[PDB]
Amino acid sequence: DMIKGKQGRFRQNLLGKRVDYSGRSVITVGPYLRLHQCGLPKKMALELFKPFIYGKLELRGLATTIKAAKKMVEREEAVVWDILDEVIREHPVLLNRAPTLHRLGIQAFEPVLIEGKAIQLHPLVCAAYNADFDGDQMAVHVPLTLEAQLEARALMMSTNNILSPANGEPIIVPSQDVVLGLYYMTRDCVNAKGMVLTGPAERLYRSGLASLHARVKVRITEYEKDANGELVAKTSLKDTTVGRAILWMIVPKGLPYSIVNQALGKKAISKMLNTCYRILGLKPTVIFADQIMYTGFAYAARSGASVGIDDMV
Amino acid sequence: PYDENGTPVDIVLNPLGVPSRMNIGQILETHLGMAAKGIGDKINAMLKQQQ
Amino acid sequence: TEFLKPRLVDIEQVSSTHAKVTLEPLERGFGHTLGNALRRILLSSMPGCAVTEVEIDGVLHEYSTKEGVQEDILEILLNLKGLAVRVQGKDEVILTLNKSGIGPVTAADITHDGDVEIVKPQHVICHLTDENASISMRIKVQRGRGYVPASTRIHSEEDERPIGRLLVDACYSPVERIAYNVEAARVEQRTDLDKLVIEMETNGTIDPEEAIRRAATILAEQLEAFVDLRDVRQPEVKEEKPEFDPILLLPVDDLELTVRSANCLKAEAIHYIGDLVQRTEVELLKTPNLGKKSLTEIKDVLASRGLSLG
Amino acid sequence: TEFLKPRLVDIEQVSSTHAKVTLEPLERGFGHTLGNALRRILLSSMPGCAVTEVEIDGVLHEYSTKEGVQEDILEILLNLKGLAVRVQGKDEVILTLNKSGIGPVTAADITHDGDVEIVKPQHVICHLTDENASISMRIKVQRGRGYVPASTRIHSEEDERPIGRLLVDACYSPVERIAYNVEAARVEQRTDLDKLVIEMETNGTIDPEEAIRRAATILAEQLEAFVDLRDVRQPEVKEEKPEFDPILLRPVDDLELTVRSANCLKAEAIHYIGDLVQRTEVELLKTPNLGKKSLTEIKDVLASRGLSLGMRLENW
Amino acid sequence: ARVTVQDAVEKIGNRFDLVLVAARRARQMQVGGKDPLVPEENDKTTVIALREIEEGLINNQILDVRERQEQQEQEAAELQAVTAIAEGRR
Amino acid sequence: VQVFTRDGVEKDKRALEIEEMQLKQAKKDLSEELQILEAGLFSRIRAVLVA
Amino acid sequence: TVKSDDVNGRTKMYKNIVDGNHQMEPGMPESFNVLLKEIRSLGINIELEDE
Amino acid sequence: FTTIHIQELACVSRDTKLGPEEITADIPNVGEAALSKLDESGIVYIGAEVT
Repeated sequence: DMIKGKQGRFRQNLLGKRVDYSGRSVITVGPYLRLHQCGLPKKMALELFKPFIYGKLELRGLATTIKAAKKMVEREEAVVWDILDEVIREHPVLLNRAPTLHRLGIQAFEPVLIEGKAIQLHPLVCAAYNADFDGDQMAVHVPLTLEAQLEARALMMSTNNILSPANGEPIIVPSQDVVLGLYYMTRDCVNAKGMVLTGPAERLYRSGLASLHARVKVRITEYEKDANGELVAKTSLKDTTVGRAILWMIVPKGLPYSIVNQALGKKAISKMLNTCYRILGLKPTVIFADQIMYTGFAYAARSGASVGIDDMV
Repeated sequence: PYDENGTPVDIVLNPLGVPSRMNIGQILETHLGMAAKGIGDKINAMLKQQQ
Repeated sequence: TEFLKPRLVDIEQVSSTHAKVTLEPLERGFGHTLGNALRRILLSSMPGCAVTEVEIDGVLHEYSTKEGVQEDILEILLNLKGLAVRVQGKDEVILTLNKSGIGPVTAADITHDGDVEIVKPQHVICHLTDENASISMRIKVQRGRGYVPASTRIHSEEDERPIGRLLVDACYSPVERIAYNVEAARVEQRTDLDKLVIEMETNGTIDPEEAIRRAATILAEQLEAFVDLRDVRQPEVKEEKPEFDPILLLPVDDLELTVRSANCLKAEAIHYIGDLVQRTEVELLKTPNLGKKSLTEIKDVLASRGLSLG
Repeated sequence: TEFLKPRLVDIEQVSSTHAKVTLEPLERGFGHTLGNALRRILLSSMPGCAVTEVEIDGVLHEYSTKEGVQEDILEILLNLKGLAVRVQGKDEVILTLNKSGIGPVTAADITHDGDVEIVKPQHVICHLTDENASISMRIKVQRGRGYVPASTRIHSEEDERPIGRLLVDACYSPVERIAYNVEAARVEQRTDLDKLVIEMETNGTIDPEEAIRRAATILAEQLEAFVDLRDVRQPEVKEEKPEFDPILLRPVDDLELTVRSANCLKAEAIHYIGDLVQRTEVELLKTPNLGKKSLTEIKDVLASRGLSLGMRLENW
Repeated sequence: ARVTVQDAVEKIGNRFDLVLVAARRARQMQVGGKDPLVPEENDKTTVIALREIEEGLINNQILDVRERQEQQEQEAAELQAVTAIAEGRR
Repeated sequence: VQVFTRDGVEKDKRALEIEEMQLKQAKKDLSEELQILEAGLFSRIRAVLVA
Repeated sequence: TVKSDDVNGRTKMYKNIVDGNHQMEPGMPESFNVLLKEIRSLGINIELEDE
Repeated sequence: FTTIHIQELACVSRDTKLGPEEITADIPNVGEAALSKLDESGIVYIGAEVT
């Protein structure tokens, strides 16, 4: 019973085992985390980083001894936080959503300090993890060798593993209600507070007569990168909206405006990022995935989409 | 968000999820609760001036 | 008290359209009040100036055409509701826009039918294609400081409007983002206290480094609800904050300055006289804007409170 | 410069603890949101009145009871602590409960012939059972500030309070309840703007038509915050110590000075005159019992050595 | 650069030999402070290790060119007597 | 807060103070109960007399 | 190893911040050292080679 | 939506060759503020806050 069935050393103490510099807590959505990042309570950062503190006070004089330092480290005192930026400012935390039947259930990030007792989770990787917010949990692991931190940024980082290993659509992707915001910005209406109408300026939602469903039209000169690196310039009349036009701020303009001239539900939005990955390069495709997140949150609410007794015709 | 009463809303919960949950009693408790609590809020105002 | 006369010390420009904009110190988290209450003021009743109605040499109806344009006519409805400006005076002014021959249609093709500045040169309108082509229009412009829909103006909406006089809402302010965060104050010892952050962004016409210092004091129009609603000012104090001349910690304002020069200087985080002593006439410029009377000769009255350069 | 600062508007008093001022006309939506600002101030941070400290005629801790009452003390004190009043000189009064003899124990058994308005003269505490039985206490009371429970300092709150000196729930804040409502503008020039309505209800310490500015100041004095743009800050000033020649390496023993000076300069920890040579005279007024005569001895006892006060140095 | 990092793979064409080259810079800083030729922009030692192939130069692979030749231009100076040393093997 | 032991050791000071914390409650309540009881029982005898 | 049963590895790696050279220094996975004697306690002989 | 809980924690003094075992507060220079709250018997007071 140290070997033959489930409980044996092979499965309970070797191929998986209990591990230091680790923890777990309930998942929470973190919409201000940039794609390379994760949020962690100050006293959880203290706990996970004790070897950096009971390990650097004695290396700067910032306490008289490791014994006396009990009064200062458990206190979360000021001298803890130079000692922790010296980590955080370039340190890849690892994160985990067991049972890890697939690669994307484990990834790597970067600390952000917060309140509370939870684990705060960037919305585009919440899809890649299948995060299920019923008070289920995720787990945390600190890498401490220079090598593990080097390979975590190079091999496990969210920005650096974006796609489905089975085919190559993104699963680190514009997620659950983000894509209703993008669909809303790219739907159009009759009467529409603007049945045909245009403007720039978010402040003109406070001028009296605007809508993200108002039906803009504009000639936009538009470009398409070749495999050799040159730019196939183009130009076209369009039949579009204010939200479709705002998306020309966010779109990597080495692919043409005419790709936005549709309705960007989950049925369609992944293929814009996929086309960017096929043609432009990695950084351009990451920025185009990341910046679409906050673009969704600025406008998903303003859609007013609901379920209610006369949404049931 | 805030209501046509000119007054904010204590909680917000995603309806885009609801069609996958296949349940609508949650909408009906919310709407009948708007009558049920609205009676008490109107009573808090009415008990002042009495009329 | 810890309502410590909490001036806008930390602004950080990003280039003639956007600054960080922050307010400090605040009551144990009070950026949560200000960043959502005052941010609604900044979206209610604001200054600037813009296009309101238009009259064009072909658009007698929107389903029309002009063989020589590239918009044909309907894709001209793109930057009108889009062009914005400032204006010295009264709440109605006029331009015309008069492009002849091949080109874009641009600020360099305007004519000033009234009192109108134009801090929007880059707002291209449409195009023309031949050595004998032309287009012309009038444009109505207004400034006010508040909003009404183009077809709910309701009394001033029943005037004589020609078959070609296009109609718009109160477009008078060109801002393109306003954000919101809350983290710790700078205040290097009074540190139980927070700051509001708002990361505003425009299209030029104003940086958030201008569009704050009376644009936010619109709070003087939101206070009848709360601070003596009636006629009954009572004995209770203001209880203050003094730190005195000529201490090495004192702000750059304690050199006596020249309009928003004070804002755009302290935005470099050179908020205080103590390090301005480094800024000799060899590497002085690192700052935002700060372009003229400020920059010119104040360097000798700097030596009259008593500082120096070399 | 085109401020509006409006005044004068409305009155609807109902009963001392509730009145109902309202506001019209308002610009195009102002009444729909503004009533959420004071929802912080009129809870968290307000001055008003509360009980601060208590000392009792046979009860060392509130977690207990007294052999002669007909009710029991922790869940009594939970109701006693709400007794908050008004005060008309300096901020504090140490009131007394003066009670003996059969029957109820009340706000009418308390000292009230002075600078104090006990607006709660109908509060009740407990009973007594014989014509010679007692319940009595000192009761510190202030106008104070905040919503402070009896544990808020959270350490140095083990503190040595002489066993029976109760610290108390100093919840000075005279409101928690505040809210608002809205109409369309109804001033008979119009039917075409908005209108604010208030539903403040209080601790009974004041009425909504009695006073207000400090209760709106974390919203009014949040305006200078955006203009008049000069600010506020503090420094670092010392060096890391110490080497030869031993002119600075000396305690106060070397000075030939008096004993109360040698007790309070010992409390002020100045065990090297190497820093008494450079600490500012105003910066010796930083511990008590160190006043106008001891502060004056310093001015020549340092000079008597062949030294001086006022001698900062670039290395120590 | 901390702000996204796979571009250092597409810069070369493979991904783990990458980490061996990065480690070849990394240990020579973390256990030797060896001279840089670009700044850090706060990409602390974990990512200064990657900077070396965001550029492609400053591990010892170009000290193998530089400092190893400062020896050999004495061998060129001195070649006039390196003959007598190489003759003096016989 | 509590302390317990093999019974021949009568209980420790921190339990012996808590004995008088619990005794206070019953010492008071039984002094109310005896009055509450006879104020009923003798009120029945009093009623039979009032008849 | 350095976050689990290897006492040698984890006790060095914790302190390898004081070396400044935050590196691995493992010694032996003790859960495999255990297994190499549990296998011998059943009766199976097991040992090692070099390369 | 603040909730309130009641939970329990305990300790022992074993049968030694004499019979008792020690219970007091002496933990010098290890966390002194986390000691300030105790009985002669090394136990917190009923009514004190702890965290």
